[PDB]
Amino acid sequence: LKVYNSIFDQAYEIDPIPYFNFLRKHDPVHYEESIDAYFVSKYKDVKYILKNNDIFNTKTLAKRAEPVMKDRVLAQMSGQEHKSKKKAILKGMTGKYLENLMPILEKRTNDIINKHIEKKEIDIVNDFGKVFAVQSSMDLLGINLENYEKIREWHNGIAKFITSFNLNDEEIKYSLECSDKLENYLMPLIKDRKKSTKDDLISILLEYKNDENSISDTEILALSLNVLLAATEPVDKTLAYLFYNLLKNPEQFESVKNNPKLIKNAIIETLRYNSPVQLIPRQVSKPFIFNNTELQAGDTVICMIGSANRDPEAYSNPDEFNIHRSSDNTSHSQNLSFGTGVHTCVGASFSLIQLEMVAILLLKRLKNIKLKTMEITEHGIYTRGPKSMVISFD
Ligand code: HEM
Ligand SMILES: c1ccc2c3c([nH]c2c1)CNCC3
Repeated sequence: LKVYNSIFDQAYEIDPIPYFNFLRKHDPVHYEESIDAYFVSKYKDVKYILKNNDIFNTKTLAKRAEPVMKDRVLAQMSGQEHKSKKKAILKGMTGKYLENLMPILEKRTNDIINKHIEKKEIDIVNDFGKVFAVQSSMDLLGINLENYEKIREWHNGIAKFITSFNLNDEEIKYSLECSDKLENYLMPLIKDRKKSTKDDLISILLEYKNDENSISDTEILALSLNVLLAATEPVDKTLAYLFYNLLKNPEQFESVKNNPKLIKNAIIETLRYNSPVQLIPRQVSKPFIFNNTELQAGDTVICMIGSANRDPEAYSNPDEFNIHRSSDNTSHSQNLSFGTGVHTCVGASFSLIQLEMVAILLLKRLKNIKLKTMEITEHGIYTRGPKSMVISFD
């Protein structure tokens, strides 16, 4: 082997930060033969890749996502189609749809809190976040909460297919079974929704028109599964990371309590510091070179969002959690936790709003919060988060 530091070394998933530092400095466009892809670790190169959709396109997501999405996902689209359908999805989490949704998500949040408040402790990952995330996503889409437990199971199986690189044949078949079950559950709901429209995102997709042409039913399912997958996975992770980092920095935690407005900045810093979506793949459409590393048409580049967001060329003291960062005082950049360019996260504004509502309610109702999980264990290299994050309260 010419190089000996691999993304797939056991040590990387345990703690990738030393890998970030090594790759940015000594191998910014790093080849991994096991998946025939290059890993891009620097902020400047990640930004360039994401801002140039013509040179680095999203056709990678066709083999990595479509087998379980059952049809085309928003990432695969381009031009006016991508723009119009992205705008249709944003409609479901803005305007009056957002005004109606937020009280519901408040209800979801207080219902979970009410289930745990007498135990004087709660696992932000396993008690709150995993439950809230999938319920919030079902509410956004318009899915009734009766079967949220199975929805979570099937979601986990589909997400594993998207976030994994070396799945065995029994893992693949299970993920596909999960995909079939979710489709078998959702297709009827789309059918009933179109004969009796409501004010949810599934109804938006059914009523969308592009020159009198309606979206096919399987595409509505794929877009619905895209939103379910996309909206669930990062929520539990980011909420856990947020309270963990605050509790591990008590002065910053006290600052958030005194000035509640700082919560938004704490969420943004959390997303930068512990990027829950770690990797964004792209396919190279033509010969290209970064530094002196040559890329050919058809090659795969994988942006390392966490590494970029800790690039010393973009942030001063990048490996320190600091909610008071700002371009008004040092080095500070716009983080890439939501991506950038054409395919930047449609859910970004909603996510920030939803996460602020939950954080404020947790701080309001759980008094004198204390950390019990003194040391987190993180899992995942594509999406990443703590396994557990238990807090205690009065
Ligand atoms: C903390 C929460 C979230 C984070 C960190 C996050 C992160 C990201 C990133 C990094 C991308 C770019 C992917 C790429 O360029 O290939 C993306 C895209 C996307 N996200 Fe999110 N996301 C979050 C929440 C959400 C939510 C709540 C929704 C929907 C309700 C959503 C739906 C989407 C969609 C549809 C895209 C594709 C955008 C496009 O192709 O134009 N995400 N997200
Ligand atoms: C794989 C697993 C999860 C995700 C999410 C996005 N892409 C993914 C790929 C973008 N939206 C946020 C969630």
